[PDB]
Amino acid sequence: VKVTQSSRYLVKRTGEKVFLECVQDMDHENMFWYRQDPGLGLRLIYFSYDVKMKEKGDIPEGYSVSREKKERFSLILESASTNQTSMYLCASSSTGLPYGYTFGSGTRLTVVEDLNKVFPPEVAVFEPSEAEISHTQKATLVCLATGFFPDHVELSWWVNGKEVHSGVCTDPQPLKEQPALNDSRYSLSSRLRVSATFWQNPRNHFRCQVQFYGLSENDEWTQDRAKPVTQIVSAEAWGRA
Amino acid sequence: QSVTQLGSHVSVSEGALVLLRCNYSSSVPPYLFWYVQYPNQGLQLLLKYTSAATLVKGINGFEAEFKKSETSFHLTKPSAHMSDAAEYFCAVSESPFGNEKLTFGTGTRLTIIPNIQNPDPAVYQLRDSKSSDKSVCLFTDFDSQTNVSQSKDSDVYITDKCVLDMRSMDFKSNSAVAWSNKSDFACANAFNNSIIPEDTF
Repeated sequence: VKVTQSSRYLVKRTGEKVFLECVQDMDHENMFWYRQDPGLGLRLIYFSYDVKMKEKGDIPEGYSVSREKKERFSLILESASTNQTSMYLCASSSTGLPYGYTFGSGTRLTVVEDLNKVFPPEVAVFEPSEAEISHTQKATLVCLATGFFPDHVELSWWVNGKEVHSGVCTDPQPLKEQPALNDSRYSLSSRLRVSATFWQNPRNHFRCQVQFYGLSENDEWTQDRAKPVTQIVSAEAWGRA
Repeated sequence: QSVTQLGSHVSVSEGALVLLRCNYSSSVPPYLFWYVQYPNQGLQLLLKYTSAATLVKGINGFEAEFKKSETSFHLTKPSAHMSDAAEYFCAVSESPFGNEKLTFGTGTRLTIIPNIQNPDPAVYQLRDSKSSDKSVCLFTDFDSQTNVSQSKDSDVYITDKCVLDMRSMDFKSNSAVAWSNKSDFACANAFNNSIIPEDTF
């Protein structure tokens, strides 16, 4: 019981034809391609009730679709533009089974007019203020990610090489470094807080890990900068005396 | 055949009542479902029903009454929990198992406000001593009453508040980050707005 989409994030350029895949291990008749946008909820683009079949959704425009084998359904963007930047959600279901939909986990497609605009984040950790430690006996490390495009990052802390989900919080959204500029770069922050004792134990390793999703190996450029591919950019810190 | 969710953003206090509106139209007998979406990209079934009853319990302590009189299926939970913070979606189908196409509403983002008990707001200045030039400000430990304003200086960047939970210590704290590349700037004056006389430095 998995619905699996070919990719989790993708970057593409304006005018370009674009292909997305979805696969399902349940022998399901039905497959559905939706997109998701802020304030618009979910909106059905296209659907298929059998192999080789398709019907148009509530918003089929600029989209073509293809069902070829019973296990996979493809979405095709006729020609990318910014108003097709979205979260793309596949789902399948069976007409007989009583289980409703199973959703996959989505792919975020951002489209841009100019491919030299995409950059990976640089990542820093800042050490607790001794003032905080003195006043509160806790210790808040800050993690900072800057100079990234598009808005495609996943930031995670690891204490002693083991991911933590406690004493953490990260900006629900990023912010614009240069808010006038149509294609401005982004910044995101996170916070990891621990007891001052833990921070004052130089056995303990704290690592900020950012995961960035940029260009694929296929895409091309010859700008002097490193190809801004998918990659994990971290930063580190050691406990203190 | 159609759904709407009045109110796209709901913010409520920890332990306060959650209500998330849904109302529907259908030429044909309707069947409804609620989904919830987290940072974990895909939607998941929160609740549904067969017509075996009218008040329906869902997962994560939620509930919804199918009032056909009112054409509604509002979602409720008596007492909000921090992990209820998520996005929620009401859907309608012609199939009683939701097999054949669902129509989704516009969604309602749900934001829970933490209850800070013994606040003591402070502004701290951090660095990574071997980050060249660069250092950051941390405004933290403020009541939920407090809000952080946007910046008024090209080089001054300021984030919104964000809550963390050290579950080991039954301890929550709000926090907001600020920084600038302008060397003629300190933490002392970065946050100017909705800021209290009782601040440590």
